[PDB]
Amino acid sequence: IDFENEDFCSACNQSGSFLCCDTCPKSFHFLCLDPPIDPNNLPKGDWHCNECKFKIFINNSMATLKKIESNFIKQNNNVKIFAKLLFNIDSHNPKQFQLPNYIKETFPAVKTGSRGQYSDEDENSIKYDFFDKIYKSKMVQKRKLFQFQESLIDKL
Amino acid sequence: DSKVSVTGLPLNKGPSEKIKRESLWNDLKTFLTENMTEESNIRSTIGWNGIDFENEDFCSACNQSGSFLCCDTCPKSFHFLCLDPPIDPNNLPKGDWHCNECKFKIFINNSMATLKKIESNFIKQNNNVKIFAKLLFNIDSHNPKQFQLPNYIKETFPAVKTGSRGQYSDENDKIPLTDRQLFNTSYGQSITKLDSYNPDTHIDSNSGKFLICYKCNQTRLGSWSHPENSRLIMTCDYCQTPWHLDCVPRASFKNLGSKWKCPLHSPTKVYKKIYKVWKKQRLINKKNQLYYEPLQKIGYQNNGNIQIIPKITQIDENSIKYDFFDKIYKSKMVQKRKLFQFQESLIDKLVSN
Amino acid sequence: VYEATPFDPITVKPSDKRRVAYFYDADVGNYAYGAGHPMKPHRIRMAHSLIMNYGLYKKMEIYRAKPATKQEMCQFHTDEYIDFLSRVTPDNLEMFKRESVKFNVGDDCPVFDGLYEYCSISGGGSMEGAARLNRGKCDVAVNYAGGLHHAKKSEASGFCYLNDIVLGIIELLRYHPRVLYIDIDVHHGDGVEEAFYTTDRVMTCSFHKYGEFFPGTGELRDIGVGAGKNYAVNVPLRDGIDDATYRSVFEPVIKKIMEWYQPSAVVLQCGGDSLSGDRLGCFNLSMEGHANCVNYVKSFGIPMMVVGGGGYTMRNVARTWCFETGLLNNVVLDKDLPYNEYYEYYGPDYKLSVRPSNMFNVNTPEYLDKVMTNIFANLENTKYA
Amino acid sequence: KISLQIPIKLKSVLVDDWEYVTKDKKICRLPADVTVEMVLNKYEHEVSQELESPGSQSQLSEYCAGLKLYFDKCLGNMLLYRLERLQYDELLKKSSKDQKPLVPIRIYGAIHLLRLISVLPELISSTTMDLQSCQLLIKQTEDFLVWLLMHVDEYFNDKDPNRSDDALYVNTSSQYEGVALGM
Amino acid sequence: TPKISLQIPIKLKSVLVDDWEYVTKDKKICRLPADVTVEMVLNKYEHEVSQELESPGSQSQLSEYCAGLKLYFDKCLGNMLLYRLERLQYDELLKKSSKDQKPLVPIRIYGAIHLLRLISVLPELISSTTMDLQSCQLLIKQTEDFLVWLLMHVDEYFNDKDPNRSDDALYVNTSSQYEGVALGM
Amino acid sequence: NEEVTFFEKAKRYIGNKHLYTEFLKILNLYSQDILDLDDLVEKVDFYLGSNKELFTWFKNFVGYEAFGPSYKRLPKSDTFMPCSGRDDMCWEVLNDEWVGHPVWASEDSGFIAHRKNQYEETLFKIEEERHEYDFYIESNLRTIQCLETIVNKIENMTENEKANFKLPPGLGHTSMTIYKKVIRKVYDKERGFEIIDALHEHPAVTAPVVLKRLKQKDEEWRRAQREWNKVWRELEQKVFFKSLDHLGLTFKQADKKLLTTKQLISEISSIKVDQTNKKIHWLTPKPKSQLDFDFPDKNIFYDILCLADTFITHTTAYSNPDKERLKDLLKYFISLFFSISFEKIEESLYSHKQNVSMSLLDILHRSRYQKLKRSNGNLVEEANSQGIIQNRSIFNLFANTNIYIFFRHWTTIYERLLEIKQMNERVTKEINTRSTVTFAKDLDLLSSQLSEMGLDFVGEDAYKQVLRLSRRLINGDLEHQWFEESLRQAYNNKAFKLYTIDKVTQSLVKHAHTLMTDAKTAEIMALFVKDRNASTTSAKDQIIYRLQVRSHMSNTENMFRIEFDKRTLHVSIQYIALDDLTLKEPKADEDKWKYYVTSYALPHPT
Ligand SMILES: [K+]
Ligand SMILES: [K+]
Ligand SMILES: [Zn+2]
Ligand SMILES: [Zn+2]
Ligand SMILES: [Zn+2]
Ligand SMILES: [Zn+2]
Ligand SMILES: [Zn+2]
Ligand SMILES: [Zn+2]
Ligand SMILES: [Zn+2]
Repeated sequence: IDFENEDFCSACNQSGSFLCCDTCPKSFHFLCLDPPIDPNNLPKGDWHCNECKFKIFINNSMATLKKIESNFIKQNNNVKIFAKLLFNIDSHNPKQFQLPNYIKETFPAVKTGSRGQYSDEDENSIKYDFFDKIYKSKMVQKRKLFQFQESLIDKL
Repeated sequence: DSKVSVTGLPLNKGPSEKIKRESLWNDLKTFLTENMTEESNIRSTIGWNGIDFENEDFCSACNQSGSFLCCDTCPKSFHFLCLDPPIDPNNLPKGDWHCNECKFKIFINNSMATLKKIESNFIKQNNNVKIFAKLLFNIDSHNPKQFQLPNYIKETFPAVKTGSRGQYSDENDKIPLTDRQLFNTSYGQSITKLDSYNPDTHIDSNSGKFLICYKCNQTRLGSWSHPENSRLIMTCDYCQTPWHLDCVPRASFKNLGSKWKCPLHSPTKVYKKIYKVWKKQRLINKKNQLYYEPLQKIGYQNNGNIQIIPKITQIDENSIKYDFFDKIYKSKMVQKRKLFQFQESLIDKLVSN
Repeated sequence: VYEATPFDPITVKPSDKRRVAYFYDADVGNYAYGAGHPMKPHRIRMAHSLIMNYGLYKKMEIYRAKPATKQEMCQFHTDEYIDFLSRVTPDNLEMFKRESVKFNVGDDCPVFDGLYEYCSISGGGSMEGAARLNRGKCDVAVNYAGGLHHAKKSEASGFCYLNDIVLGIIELLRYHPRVLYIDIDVHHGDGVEEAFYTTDRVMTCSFHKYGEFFPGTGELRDIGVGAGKNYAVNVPLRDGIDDATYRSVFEPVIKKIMEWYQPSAVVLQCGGDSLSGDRLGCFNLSMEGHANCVNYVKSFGIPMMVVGGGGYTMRNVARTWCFETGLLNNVVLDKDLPYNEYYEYYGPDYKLSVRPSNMFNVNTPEYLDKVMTNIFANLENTKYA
Repeated sequence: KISLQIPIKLKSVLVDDWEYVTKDKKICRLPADVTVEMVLNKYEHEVSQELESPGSQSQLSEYCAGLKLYFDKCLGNMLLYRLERLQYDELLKKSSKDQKPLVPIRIYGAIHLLRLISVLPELISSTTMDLQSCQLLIKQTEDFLVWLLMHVDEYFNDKDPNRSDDALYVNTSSQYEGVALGM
Repeated sequence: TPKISLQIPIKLKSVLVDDWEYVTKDKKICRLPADVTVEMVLNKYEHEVSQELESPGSQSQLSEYCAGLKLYFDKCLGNMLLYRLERLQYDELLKKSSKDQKPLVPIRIYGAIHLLRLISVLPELISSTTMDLQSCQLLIKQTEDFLVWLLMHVDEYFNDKDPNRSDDALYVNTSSQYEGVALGM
Repeated sequence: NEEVTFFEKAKRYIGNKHLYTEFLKILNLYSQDILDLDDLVEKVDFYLGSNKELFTWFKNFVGYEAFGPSYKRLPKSDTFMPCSGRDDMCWEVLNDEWVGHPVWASEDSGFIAHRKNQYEETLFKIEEERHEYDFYIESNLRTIQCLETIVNKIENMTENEKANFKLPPGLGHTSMTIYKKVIRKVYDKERGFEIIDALHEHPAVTAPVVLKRLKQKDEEWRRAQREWNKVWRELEQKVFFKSLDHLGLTFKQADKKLLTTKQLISEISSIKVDQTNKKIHWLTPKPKSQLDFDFPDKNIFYDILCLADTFITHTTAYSNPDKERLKDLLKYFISLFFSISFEKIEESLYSHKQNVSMSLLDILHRSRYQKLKRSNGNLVEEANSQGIIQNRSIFNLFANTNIYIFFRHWTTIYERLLEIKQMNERVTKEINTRSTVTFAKDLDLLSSQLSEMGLDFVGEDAYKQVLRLSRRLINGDLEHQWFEESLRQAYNNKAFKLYTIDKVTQSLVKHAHTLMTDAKTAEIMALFVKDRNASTTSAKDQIIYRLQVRSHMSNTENMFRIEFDKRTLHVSIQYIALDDLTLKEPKADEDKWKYYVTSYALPHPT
């Protein structure tokens, strides 16, 4: 069944010259994707947005989702704290940069609207223990310097 | 007197013909002490003046044995502290004493229409707490009992089981010893304390090699033409690491009470002595123990309740390495700067004079 | 700090001369525990016959202590238990069925006859001897009827019904600053340890067998609590302990104790279940390896007291107590026994010898090194007396 | 059948109690600081201000009163282990001395009420109630249970009675374990 | 899953507002490449503060979070950092890099303004992930201390000294090409 | 930099993983501030305590109440009991707080007891019957004396005072239950109670009859007492010493179970693996050979040969030529190995047997003995140049299992006989001075059963008595029980080792037979003969010897090296790890490396 396409590119929520997916209802500009594709170098065959590719990738199976997320945070085990973020962008949809309302509640001289415009009114441990000991040595030397400065003040 | 004694015969009779056949082969000075023994009363504390049925043989409440105050109607029997109320043993009311079940049955005259009537009336009377009305009517239809946790709290934890008399058992109970009823039937003078013969206690059973002590790294089998050189190897009951009794300074073979736990285990209770208490939970199996491997490595706190991998936190050797070095390094620098500032304070205070 | 040595024979010292006193009540042996029950006061009668057939009555004074009254046993016990003791007899036992369980005198330590009588005799002996030690007309006080160190405060356990060691020691503590209690019984004297567990005027030193062995108490780590920390020494040993091992452990630890703690009065409990061929103990001591301890404690030369104890085979204990009383009057008794009424007990040689077995001594020098090092580490903190 | 959902930490507390009163030979130090009357009163008082409708307040007070009455009529009957009945009995005796009857809501702490709640499923399943009242009572009880699970920080500390003092539990002498157990 | 917040100073928020005002009304677009890349910014950060931390754990966490910001910023640059206007600049530079035989690494061109953009967006990003409480709390603590240092060294690259000079101020005016293809010509 | 190495060192030392898991869990419990610091030090001392440098670096790097498990604390509400006579001091000194008990210090189930073999059980029963009879006798006498004195005092009055006389409760004595117990024992307890209250009421008519009844019962009981005293004494003499050896009833089953081949190689394997597993620690010096035997007295060998000859002449398992071959093999081997001249052996056997009133290889290849007895670069050059051993004094023997087990049996027998021959002087001087008192001689109080059959160690010497008795046992002239009892009473239960002096001799004879029935061991002993007869050798010759003997048995069999020192009469047995040094480890780089580069000369591998 052929569904209806929304005339707004959800990356910018505005109409224009755009193309849509075969399984996803919303359309996007040619330059709204990454990599932004030429309007004439069209993809061969059926093209889907990130969401439908993700859907056909997971086969709607939560076990596969958890498997890929776990082995991904294991691949990024060098940068572990960010891993749970890095895995999600591989499946999200791009949208224009609009800082949330939490930022602009400070100055009333700025106006915004639906147009989106603004108006003015291992060797690892070796290196790390090395850093540790060198900083501690520098700091204890500065502390005995503190004591010598105090004694020099007492030389009045 | 013709009364047999421990000797086997009456006291006024010598050995019989049988006994003195297999136990054979084929002045004084205590006249005194009634002239030398003299009374002594130099003590300091001298002023001190100075259907023909039979009753059950087990308590109907706690299911044990002892002294039973029985009922005449039913074969039930109860202890004296497990009654309603618990009755003092001496001042026992005589006569036909019935239990709560039999008293309730005889009170309703064994007719259930009157039971319906009285139950309905009790419901009508206690309108304030109606949800608990019918409940508070049955509290007088059961003979008292003792509390046993229902099976859905004993079965949530797998390492916890009812003992013989309904007691706690937490896998640290060694076992019952029936082959030690056989040790009562003992197979000769080869003791259960494992003395006088230790070739098979210094030798691994399944492998065939030698059980080595962790502290001295020797299995001192000695030589059994000089048996004064064995050293009594015993294997721990959790990690199976065998020690000499001279290394773990214990001098016994733990055989009865619990399982012996090597000096190579991390504790299951601390007493940090701030004082504070336990850091290790229970093992909540039945597969409700969720494991969570954190995305944070060097700063997680999470408990003392970790699991080591290459709510139970998962952690690897690298994280423990880093947390330990973190601890000792920042502690070192903290105490260093503390003593630095305190000594400079002392200096500036003394030069002020 | 243990080191094996040989065992030279026992030699009496000429300078250490003491006026001894020996307490004996002519009825102590007429109270029968029961048919087969492992305790008999009868061994005191035999011990007495041996002691007096050697002509040892010319060397010491012989007394008869007045039995204790209900208001002096209670210097340790509680009054309900004392009253139970006074009332209970094998006929009214079914009458106190809720009290036989609370006080634990119905089957474990049963009621036989004259129980209160025998207890009164033993307590009187102990307290009277302790009092005669105080007023200064003696140096030793021998009593083989006392020494019931298993009896608790409101219950008996271990065939001990009146803990007369504690009543006597309290009678000693009424005048004496520091009391040291040397317990060379094979069992643990849990009564006299628990009874003085938190005090620094009484120091117990107990050389006992530890294992799955009665009373299951008395580890090396029990050094008292509160103000009585490091003032309770337990030396747990293994089976087969022999004369040279026991001597090389007992001599240094006791010299250290009396070197730092410096007691003013001693109570030595020379029980006789720590001998070879006994009925319940498992040690392998000899008659001279058990009297060496008494000779060593006597060598110090302070107010002393010998008490009885266990002893489940009567012949070895009778001969041991005879020899100990003998060397307590500064004579080494002849090994040939004279004629006594119970001569037919002492087969088959009819001499004063207790013979050790070839039992395997399982106390290795490394274990005793560890134990005595731990004990000296503890004892380091009992100096300022 | 009826089913009640106890938090896992309350199950761990109940099993710890099973350890202490069974083969570790401890009893509860009575009268505990925080009893069943005080606990149920504080719960009914702090939850009372949640909902505005009168049905909620009426059901709250009715459940609390009924639960206190079932505690009275049930503690002595079926909520004491065998080792600790003598204590209860002794208190019972010490009541008859001063002519003030014993009602446990003011003396007995929260753990015996926890035992009551734990066994309440079978008590409910053995009577002849309907299906609605069972479920409403179970829901009220589970709200109470999550209240308690949030408040376990103050009620169920572990203090090792042998070490300092004033723990939730106390040790028993040899006389007590002789007369209570081995009668 | 939680409701976590990141305390950002109002000065950087004002910098964000004036950046949006420069890119929307006068449609002045940032210069590519910048004066200093983001690699240099984060390297200066970790090199100035790694020599002020004692314990190995603190330095491990510092370096881990810095590398994470590098990976995320160069990863998410194309999805959530840029407005509608510079998408044309993005595609033309992407095709240039495509004909330059190698793919683009977005950390090589952009600068601290896009990093502040991503940092200010980050709280909602954390909030939509299943990061547990302690992990995400560490995340936002690291980020907060970083942006505090950013506020401390705002002077070097944020305030446009000599604003009349087009080469010093990274904002350049667009020609009719972008004015047309931005609003749909 | 140095601490990654610390964690690697710890993982190496612990060796296992489960123990390393627990090590890391200790570390993490410390990390989250749960464990104290010195508690961590003490918890790790059980891990890195066998290492000194690692743990001292840990010490320098980390910067480093019921404590008795037997007692509890009761609240201050169980310390409230009446305690009437307890004065102010017995409150301050005694302890009411902490409590102990042998029902929860034993964990509710415990208290094993000793075994106390059956003979001590019968001795205990005898002592109990003795105590019972003695108790009843003394109690009857103790009541009879008081009843007698009150009867003698009550009859001297007139009828009036007799009619008004009555006894207070206790009869004026010090005990109150003795007479009650006695009369209830003898007098039909119901009738006992009525007669005892009759005695308390009116003694003048009831005391004489109870007194005479007690007298007759006393005399009856005393007759029974002596008639049982006989049997008590005889059984006590029967089973006294049998009950005083806790090893002697299980030595005929421990010397046959712990003297097999498996155990015999197992003790030396164990000391070997100890030497290696503890040699991994580098600071200790390198240990030398496994077993050490020392032979200070040489006269026992003739006694062992006499025992062997006695067995072989007695036994029927072998035929006469075989008997002679066994005798001559034993004689010549123990004369050659221990370097005892055969002429001195013959003089010793001359001195021995007169009071009772070719080379070894010639026997190896038995046909020879049959014929005889029917006839009646610069490196290697300079290495072999220096160090030539002249006047050889230290010999070696390379042996398979059979020679080793045979020499083991030999050393076992020698060590036991040397034990008793070291005790002989004192035990003989003691048994010569048995001061038996004639007061026990006349009353039949001493058992002369051991003296009548001559098994008692009369003032003749003891060691020779042991040898003669053991020979009589081997021949079958004396039962085992009486030899055992003679050794119990004679020395003590201290010489239990010689109960199997015939079975160990049979085993040594079986091994001396295997030592020439096999072909491989015969050839190995032939090589041993060829080396022993040599008077000078070199290391290369010793390697030739070792390789030649290893060529005989397979590459899976074990090999033992027996190093005999003639200067001090010592034997050192070495287990051969197949690729270990054929000679003992020296301390010199010179000797070691020149020995190995001279072994390099032979085409055999290193
Ligand atoms: K003390
Ligand atoms: K003791
Ligand atoms: Zn768009
Ligand atoms: Zn799509
Ligand atoms: Zn019951
Ligand atoms: Zn009934
Ligand atoms: Zn060891
Ligand atoms: Zn272990
Ligand atoms: Zn004892």
